[PDB]
Amino acid sequence: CFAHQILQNYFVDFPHPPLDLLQNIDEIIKYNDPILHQHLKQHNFKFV
Amino acid sequence: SLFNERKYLLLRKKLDELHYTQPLQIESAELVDKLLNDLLKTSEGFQKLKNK
Amino acid sequence: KILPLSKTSYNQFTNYNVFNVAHQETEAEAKLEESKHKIRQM
Amino acid sequence: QMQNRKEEIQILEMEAQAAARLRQVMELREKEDRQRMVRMDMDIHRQQ
Amino acid sequence: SRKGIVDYDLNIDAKYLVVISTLGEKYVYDFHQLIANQKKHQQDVT
Amino acid sequence: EEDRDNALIQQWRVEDTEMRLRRETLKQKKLQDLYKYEEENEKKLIEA
Amino acid sequence: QQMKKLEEESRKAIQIAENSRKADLDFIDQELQKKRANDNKFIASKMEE
Amino acid sequence: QLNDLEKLYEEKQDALMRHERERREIITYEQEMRYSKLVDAERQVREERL
Amino acid sequence: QSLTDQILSVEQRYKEKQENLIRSEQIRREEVIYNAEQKLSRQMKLEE
Repeated sequence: CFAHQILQNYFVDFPHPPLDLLQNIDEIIKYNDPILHQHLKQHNFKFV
Repeated sequence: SLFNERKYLLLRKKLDELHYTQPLQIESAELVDKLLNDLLKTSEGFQKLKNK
Repeated sequence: KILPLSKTSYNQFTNYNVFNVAHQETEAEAKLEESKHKIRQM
Repeated sequence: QMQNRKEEIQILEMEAQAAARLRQVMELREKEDRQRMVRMDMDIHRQQ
Repeated sequence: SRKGIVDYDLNIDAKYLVVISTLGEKYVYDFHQLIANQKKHQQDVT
Repeated sequence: EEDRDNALIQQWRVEDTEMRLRRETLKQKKLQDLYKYEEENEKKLIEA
Repeated sequence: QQMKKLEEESRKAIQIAENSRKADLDFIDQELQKKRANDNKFIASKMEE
Repeated sequence: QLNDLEKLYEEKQDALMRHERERREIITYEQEMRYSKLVDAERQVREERL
Repeated sequence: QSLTDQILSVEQRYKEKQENLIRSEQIRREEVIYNAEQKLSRQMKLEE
């Protein structure tokens, strides 16, 4: 049930992780105080 | 550069398949590759033009 | 909106890339047979 | 400016046509790389 | 050429030039020797 | 009315944009399906 | 007239690519089937007696 | 105005890499799987010993 | 509306770089693990 309601998009790719959510989370945080992204981008840190 | 060596294989092999000689080295393999890459498309584009 | 409630069925997680799944190795034999090799030597 | 509009509009609409195709182009270029990865993963299954 | 250059700089003692590949490899070499080597060899290629 | 006609530039110009964009978003829906159709066809060839 | 030929260009822009690329995989499928056939025939034959 | 000029090079080039990769896989595999089946050909010395 | 779609291209485009990071992590760790398994093969030296 958890997999269906929560983990519905935690696979997506494979063996690769759910890049879509690794991005969705990064869109949050960019919204929610973008200064982190200024730094993460500056030093090449990525979603995932 | 393993990802490159393994293309040089394929290139030399395609050249022999299509009966090209090749007493040469890997340097310029990409030259040769580009030449086939287009030759096998332009020769076609040209025949297709003729057909039309 | 997922709320996978069915008294008749359970849902497949239909985001599973069937193509690179269902194949870990286990092979107890991979190593126990070396024990057996030595046993044969014994 | 009807002449400058005539020119600007054709400049723009032509690009819009490029965008009109590029949306599909990206999907299949993505497919190629994602699938290229998938192949490599099945190769791992063969390595097992 | 499979490993091309991203950037470069010269030691003031110009005999050595260092060029850095796009993979971060620093090719450190005698610059004078290299000009003379490739210029003279490439001289007869035609 | 000349001024109406000038307004008609922009009014029909944007409808041109409007119908074009209706199609542009409809692309986006169709192209995500284009992607899977090709990815799925490959995934099975590999599987067989 | 462009906008219509340009829409028809999806076919002139070659949906055929799907077919050409598919053909390349139809080929890779048979070629990979031959090398796996080799692996299997050979591991299979070099045994048992 | 010319945004449909590029795209073609990338379609071409990406297809080329798509094909180089599939070809890279089969040649490498056809080559080594070939040496692998050869080893099996060598394994059937042993029937000779059998 | 074009920007929304431009955004989808940026989102969906950028994902490729993280897919590249993902394969970097995915391969590299498995590559190490199954270099560690080469000592299974050293333990085949055992049998020699």
